[PDB]
Amino acid sequence: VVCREASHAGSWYTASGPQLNAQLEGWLSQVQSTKRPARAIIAPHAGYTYCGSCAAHAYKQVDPSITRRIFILGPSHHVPLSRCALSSVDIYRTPLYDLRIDQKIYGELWKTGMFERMSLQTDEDEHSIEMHLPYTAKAMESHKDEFTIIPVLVGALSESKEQEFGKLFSKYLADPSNLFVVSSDFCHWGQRFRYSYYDESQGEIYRSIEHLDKMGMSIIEQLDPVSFSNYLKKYHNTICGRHPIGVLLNAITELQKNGMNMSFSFLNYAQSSQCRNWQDSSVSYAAGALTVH
Ligand SMILES: [Cu+]
Repeated sequence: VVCREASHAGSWYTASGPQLNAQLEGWLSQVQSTKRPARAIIAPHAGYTYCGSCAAHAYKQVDPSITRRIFILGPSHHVPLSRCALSSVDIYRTPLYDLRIDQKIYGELWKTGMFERMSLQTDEDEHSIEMHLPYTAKAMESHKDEFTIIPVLVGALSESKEQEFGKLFSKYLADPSNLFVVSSDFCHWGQRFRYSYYDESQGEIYRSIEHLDKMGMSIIEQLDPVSFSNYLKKYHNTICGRHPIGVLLNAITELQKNGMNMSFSFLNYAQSSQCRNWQDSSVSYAAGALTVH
């Protein structure tokens, strides 16, 4: 058709509009805005019942009176993708209100030939982008009729491809009217994820997970894509949105080469549970914001 349905409403977040509106409002109430206006954010894409309050720390930094085009870069979980993919529909539906895809930017991005066209089934099967639509619509409701979205599915990008896509999106990141939402959870720890790296010097397992995550968070705060690449090559932390992050980090360094000065700061860290023994498992969530100066 012409609309991507809220395919994960009911399961990953409440399908009731009034209830969803109230939940996001409540999570956003407990956050004080400190990084307005955010040029980019990093936010988790798990179920709202796990990461809702954490993701609110990122969306409170969005200034709806400034932002007009919202890029959402999410990792692919079901489709083999070596590049980036664009949607084939024109509207993304949410229980709050439906979001419009910026046709001008979609034509510019498609005309590069670096992007693939993802089918409607692939679109609705994926959740890494959709989990940010209700939060985006809520934070932008004061200007609900003046903003568009640019969905981008990010595949298994090579380091060179992360740099190429980063330089491409850098021209859009430099626009003050643009916002880049980078979707990622952090450490998936446990036997279910086949990842059990544990540094006993850090104490308990959940403290080792915390130290491992915040090492990667600090590198992001240093805006260093090469150090982030090495950190992933050294510890193999199960950060599922590492490719969108690497794309953003390269976009920042391309802007730094052109005189622009920026600062990224993480604002909330959380874990779905606190692992203490080898039979435990947890997923970490981190919310951060990028500000341009
Ligand atoms: Cu994930």
